[PDB]
This record gives sequence, C-alpha cells and structure tokens, in this order.
Amino acid sequence: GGGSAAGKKVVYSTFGAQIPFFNRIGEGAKAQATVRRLDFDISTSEIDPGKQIDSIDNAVAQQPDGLIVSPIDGSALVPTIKGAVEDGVPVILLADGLSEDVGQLSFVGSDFAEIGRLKATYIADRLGDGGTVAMVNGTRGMSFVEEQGEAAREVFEERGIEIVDDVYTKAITPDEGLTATQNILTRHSDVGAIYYSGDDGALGGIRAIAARNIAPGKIMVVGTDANEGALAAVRAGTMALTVSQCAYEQGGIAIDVMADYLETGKKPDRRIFTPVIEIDTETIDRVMSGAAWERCEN
Repeated sequence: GGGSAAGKKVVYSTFGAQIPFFNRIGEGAKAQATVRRLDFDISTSEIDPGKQIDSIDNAVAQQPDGLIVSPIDGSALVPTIKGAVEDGVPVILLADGLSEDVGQLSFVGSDFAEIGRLKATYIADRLGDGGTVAMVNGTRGMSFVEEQGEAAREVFEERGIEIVDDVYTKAITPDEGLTATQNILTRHSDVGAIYYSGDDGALGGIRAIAARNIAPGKIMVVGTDANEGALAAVRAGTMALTVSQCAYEQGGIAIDVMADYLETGKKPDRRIFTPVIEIDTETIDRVMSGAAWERCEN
C-alpha cells in the first residue's frame, strides 16, 4: 500500500450546540481523529435546515478530503449533499440518513428496527399471560419512529401480545408522553407495558402513571436514548429498559471509516450499523461498569 490518512482534511457538519447526543458524537470523532492524525474540524450549525445547508455548502468550497454529515433534515439537505458528492467529496452520513440515496460513501448509525425488536422482546419475555401493551410513538413519518415501531409491532404479533393503543404524538417530549399516557390509562387502565419511541416520552409517562397512584414497575415502561433521567429511572425501577445508541462510538467509527478509505481507497460497506446497548433494572450497574459501555458512551 503506502497510503496514509495523516494530514487529510475532514470536516464534520453537525447541529445543536446544546444537544447532548450530537455533542457526544463530536467528542468521539475528535478523539479518534487525533489517533488517525487527521486535520479535523467540526462545524456546528444553528438548529435550522437553511443554516446547515450554508455550513455544508461552505465547507465544500474549502475542498476538504472528506465530509461527514449528521443531517438536521433528511430531505431538505439532499440537493446540497448530492452537490458535495458530485464535486468529488467523499461523504459519510452519520446517525441519521437522507430521504434518498445521493451517492454517499456510507451511512453510519443505529439500526432503528433492531432498537424496536430489542424493546418489544424485552416486554414479550416479561409480560404476564393475558398482558397487553400500548405504544406511544413520537412524530408520525420520522424514520426513527416508524422503523422502530414497525419492528416492534412484528415482535408483538409473533409473540401473541395484543396492542391496545398505538398512538403518534407531536414530538418526543415529557409533556407529550404524559398526555398520551394519561389518556391511554383512562381507556385501558390494566395495560401491562408501554413502549415509548424515546426516553423523554417515557419520562412523561412515568409521571402519568404515578399521578394515578399506580405502583412503580407495575407497568413496564421502555424508551430509547439512555439519557440521564432514564438511567436514574431504570435504576429506581420506575422504567424497565432504555437503549443507548452509543453516540461516542458512532463518532469514532465514522472517523475510522473515513480514515481507512482515505488511506486505502477501498470502498466501505454503504450501510454500517453501529452498536446499541440495552440497560435494564437488573443489569444496569454491571453493564455500565463494563468495557463495552465505556467504548459506547465513554
């Protein structure tokens, strides 16, 4: 060979200075970029599609050897990222994808269908004999929501678990979770489990359950993100399961993919599913002191 990634200029275009998940991806990418000896910048735009587009358009005009993008919106960004590709910049999509294939080198990020099956299986293994489930989904049509949800419905079918309410909400927020859950419980107060697209939804659900004076853990609540409130709820027994999408590892993997391509010219797999880790009341402390957890979140 004799090729090298050392010195190559790569840029990561992300958004949301305040969002913990993207902050953590930036950190894992930064750390690995140092290891691979890249000239590496992160550009972080305002939470707005138009702003991310200028930021990308702009990075493309500095002729980087590679571009990594976590896209704020999967369809509005298509023309721009397609533009970067046709301009010969290898592009990796990171954590979230686009609405159509634009010739990216790869899409690195979680398998949202796998997240759904893990959650649904957890509930299926644990539910009493006539036990039933409700689903509190986030925004209708969002890939994160829909892909995990269809995977979960398939598990519930296959395991014989009746879904008594299957609702979509405005977004994944505690307030949205709380309202949806309180309505569900007025209609189906004996539900055995409630699936939430995301943790903040679930954190709202937990408050709804408690307001009804239902005992903690009598209804199994499952979410995704492994955020700090979720980890505490799982530890306390008020939530049963959450799932980490391993933001820190995602960032490292994207850098490794790009640096290996810049070094060898060999094309990577165009879809690279990144590790996810389930955290439940029984396993959380063991899991979290392990090496896989440290690679996953640092």
